[PDB]
Amino acid sequence: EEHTIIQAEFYLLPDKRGEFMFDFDGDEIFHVDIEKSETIWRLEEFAKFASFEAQGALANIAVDKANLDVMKERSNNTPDANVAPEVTVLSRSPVNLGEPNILICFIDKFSPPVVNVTWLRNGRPVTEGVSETVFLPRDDHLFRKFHYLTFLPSTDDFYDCEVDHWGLEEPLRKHWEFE
Amino acid sequence: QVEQSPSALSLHEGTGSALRCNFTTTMRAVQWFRKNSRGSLINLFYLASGTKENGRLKSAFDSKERYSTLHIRDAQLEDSGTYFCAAEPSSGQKLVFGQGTILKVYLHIQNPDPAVYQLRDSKSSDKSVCLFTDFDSQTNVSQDSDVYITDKCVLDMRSMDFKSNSAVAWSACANAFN
Amino acid sequence: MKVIQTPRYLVKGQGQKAKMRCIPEKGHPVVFWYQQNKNNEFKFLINFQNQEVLQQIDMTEKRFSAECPSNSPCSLEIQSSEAGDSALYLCASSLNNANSDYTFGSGTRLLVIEDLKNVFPPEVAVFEPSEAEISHTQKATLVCLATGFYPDHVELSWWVNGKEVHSGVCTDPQPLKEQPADSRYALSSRLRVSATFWQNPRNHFRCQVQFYGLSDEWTQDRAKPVTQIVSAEAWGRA
Amino acid sequence: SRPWFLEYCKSECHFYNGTQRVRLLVRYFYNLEENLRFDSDVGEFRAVTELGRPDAENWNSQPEFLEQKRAEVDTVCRHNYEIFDNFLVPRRVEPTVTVYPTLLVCSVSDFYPGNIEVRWFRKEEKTGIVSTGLVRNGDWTFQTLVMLETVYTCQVEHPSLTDPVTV
Amino acid sequence: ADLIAYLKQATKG
Ligand SMILES: *[C@@H]1O[C@H](CO)[C@@H](O)[C@H](O)[C@H]1NC(C)=O
Ligand SMILES: *[C@H]1O[C@H](CO)[C@@H](O)[C@H](O)[C@H]1NC(C)=O
Repeated sequence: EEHTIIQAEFYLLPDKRGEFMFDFDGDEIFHVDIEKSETIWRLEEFAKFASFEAQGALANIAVDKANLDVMKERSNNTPDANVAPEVTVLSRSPVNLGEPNILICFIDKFSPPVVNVTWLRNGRPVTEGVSETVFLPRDDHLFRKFHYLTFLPSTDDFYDCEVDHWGLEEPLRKHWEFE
Repeated sequence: QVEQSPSALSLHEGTGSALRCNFTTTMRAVQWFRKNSRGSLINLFYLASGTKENGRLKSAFDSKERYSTLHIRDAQLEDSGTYFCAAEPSSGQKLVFGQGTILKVYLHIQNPDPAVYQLRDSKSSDKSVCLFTDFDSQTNVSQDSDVYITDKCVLDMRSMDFKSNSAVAWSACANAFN
Repeated sequence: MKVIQTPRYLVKGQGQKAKMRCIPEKGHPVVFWYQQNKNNEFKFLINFQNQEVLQQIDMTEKRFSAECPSNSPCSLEIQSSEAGDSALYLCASSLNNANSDYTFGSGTRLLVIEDLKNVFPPEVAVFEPSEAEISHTQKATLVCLATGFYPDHVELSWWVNGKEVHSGVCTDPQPLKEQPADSRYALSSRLRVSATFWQNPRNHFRCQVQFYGLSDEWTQDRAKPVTQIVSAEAWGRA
Repeated sequence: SRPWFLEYCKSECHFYNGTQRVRLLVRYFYNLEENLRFDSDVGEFRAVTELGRPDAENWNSQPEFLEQKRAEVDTVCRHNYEIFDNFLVPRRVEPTVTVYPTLLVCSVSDFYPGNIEVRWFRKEEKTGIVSTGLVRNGDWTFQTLVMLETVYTCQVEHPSLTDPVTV
Repeated sequence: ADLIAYLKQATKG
C-alpha cells in the first residue's frame, strides 16, 4: 500500500485568485469553493465517508495571500516567464454514432494556474453539458486541468477545445471529429 | 470535546496529584493554563508530543491515545486556582477547553491560636469590625440578617516564616462567630 | 511584551455598545478572541492575522465589530449589549498561524445590566490593630473594608511607605452581597505586620481600591459614579 | 510577457506501507521555482533556493513550531489515512474491454486503480505492440488503447478481477 | 463522515 495525499493550495496575483484542494494518488478528493465557502467533493459518493470544514481553507488562503506579498517584496517583484500548456482531446469511451459519450479536454504542464477554456461545436461555443475541474497539482511545479463535454456522436458535428493562456501567442485549439 | 478530571481538589502543602484530559478526536497539541485569583490565565505548558517538566509541574500528551496529563508535586499556596487544558482538533483553527479543575492548597498551621479581636476605625471610633484569626485549616465559617461574615483566607508573613488564617465579620464580637 | 487587555472590567446598560481593547505579544501577528461564561464554557468568536480576519462565527458577524488596525490595538466591540453578553472576553496571541501555542491575556469582565442607575462606587475604611492581638501575639493586623459598591468590579491593593505590598496580605476570594435578595457588594482585605512595624509612626498604611464604573453620560443628581480610586489611611501609633 | 506572482504550497503525506512508514513533505513554490522544504525524515526546514533561506532561518528558530510540525505526521498524515482507507484506498472499478480494427485495437476503459496488464494472444505476441500508455481521465477512472499489428485474443488482468478478462 | 485534518499555513515575514 504505497499512497500519497497532497494538500495543494496557492494564491495568485494580480488575478487575486486562490485555491485549496486535496489530492489522492493523482486524483482530486475535494476542493473548497472559496466564494461560496463550501467543500466540493470530486465524486458525490465521497461525502458519506468524510467531511471538511471549509473555514480552514479560507483561513489558509488568507495566510497564502499574506505570504505572497512577503515573497514579492523579497524578490524585488522579479517577474517570471509563463509556461504554456499542452492540450489534448479524446473521448472517454469508444465512440459509437448515436450513443451518448464524453469528450475530455486535457490541459497539462502549465503555469500560472489561470486559463480560459471554450468548447466549440461546429465553431460555436458550448455552454450545455460542460464540466471542468480546478487546477490539479503534478509531481512538478506545473498544473493540470480537465474539461468535459457531453455529446451525441454524429458524422455531421466537429469539435474544438480552445485554450487561452499567457504563455501562448494565440489561443490554442485542438480538434476532434468522428472520422 | 474535552473531558477533564477531576472537578475539584484540596491539597495540603507538600502533597501531590494529577489532572487528566481525554479527547474525542485528534488534537494538534495541548496546552495547560492556570487561572489565578486575579483571573489571569498563566501559561503552564505547550506540547505536541511526549512530556515536559517545568518546576513542580510536569505534563504529558499522546495525540494517538487522545489524552493529556498534568502532574503536580510539592504543592504550594501559589498553586491554588482553576486549571484548564486546551487543544485544537487537527481539523480546525479553533481551540477547545476542558471544564477545569479547581485546586486549593491547604496550609499547615504549626501552632494554632484561635482568637477573636475587635478593631476600631482609624477615622472614627464609631465603626468596628471583628477579626477571627489564627485558627487551623480544619475550621470552617458560616454566614444572619444584616450580619456579614466573609469567607476565610490565609496570609503569608514570609519574613517570619509564619502563616495564618482569618475571617472578618461586621454589622458584639463575642457572638459574631458563634 | 505580553497580551494586555483593557479595561479589566466593564459595565453597560442594554442597547449600549461595549468596546474592548487588546494588545498582542511583541511580534505576534495572530490574535484570537474567546468568550468564557461563569460555567467555564469557552466559545471561539473571531481570529486575526494582522489586519485580516481568518475566521469568525455567525454571531460575531452580526452583533460584533472587530479590527486589528496596523500599529494599533486589536479591538472587539459589541454593537448592542444584551444580558447574555455578560462573560469574560479572553484575547490570545500567537507567533505563527501554523502554531497552536497561544498566550492569553487577563481578559475583560463585561457586565450588562438593565440601566446604569445602580452603579455605586465603594466606600473604603481601614480598621486599626487591636491592643489584645498586639499583646497576645506581638503581631498587628489591619483590616480594610470596601462597602456598598456595584457592580463587583474592584481591585484592592495595600500600600505601605509608598509601595504596593503582597507579603502579609490576603483578600477575600470574591466580594459578598450586602443583601442576597441584585444587590450592592462588600469586600475586605487583611494586611498583617509585626507589632513593632505598626508601632513605628514613620510607617504609613493605605488601602487602595480601584473601581470600574462609567466614563459616558450621566443623568442623575449625585456625582457621576465614574471609574475612580477610593482609598483609606491608617498611621503607626506607639 | 505578462508578469505573475504565485505563492504555491503542497503538503504531501506519503505512505510506504499504509501507516507502517509515514512521511510528511511540505513543499513551497514561488512562481516556477521550488524554494523551501520540510522533510519529516530531516525534521527541519531546508531552503531549496536563495529565496527560501529567510523562511528556513525564521521557522527553524521556532522550537514549538518545529515540534508541532514533527507531530503532524501523526496528527494529520495518520489521521487522514484511517479515514481514506475506508473508501479511497480499497476503490475498485472494473474495466470495459473491446476489440476492433482501425492494426487491431484492444480498448480498455473506465477502470480503477491504474495498474493493469493488457496482453495480445495470436500464443502471446511480444511484437508489433504500441499503446497510448496509461491515460488518466480526471474522474477517478483510467483508460488505455493497446494495439496489435496484424495482417486473436486480448487478455486483461486487474485488481478488480478475480479471473482475467478475455476478448 | 469523519473530519479531515489539514496543515494550517505558516506565517512568513
Ligand atoms: C506492510 O504492512 C502490513 C500490515 O501492517 C504488514 O503485515 C507487512 O509486513 C508490511 N509489509 C512490509 C513490506 O513490511
Ligand atoms: C480569459 O478571459 C477573460 C475574460 O474573457 C480575460 O479577462 C482574460 O484576460 C483571459 N485570460 C487570458 C488572456 O488568457
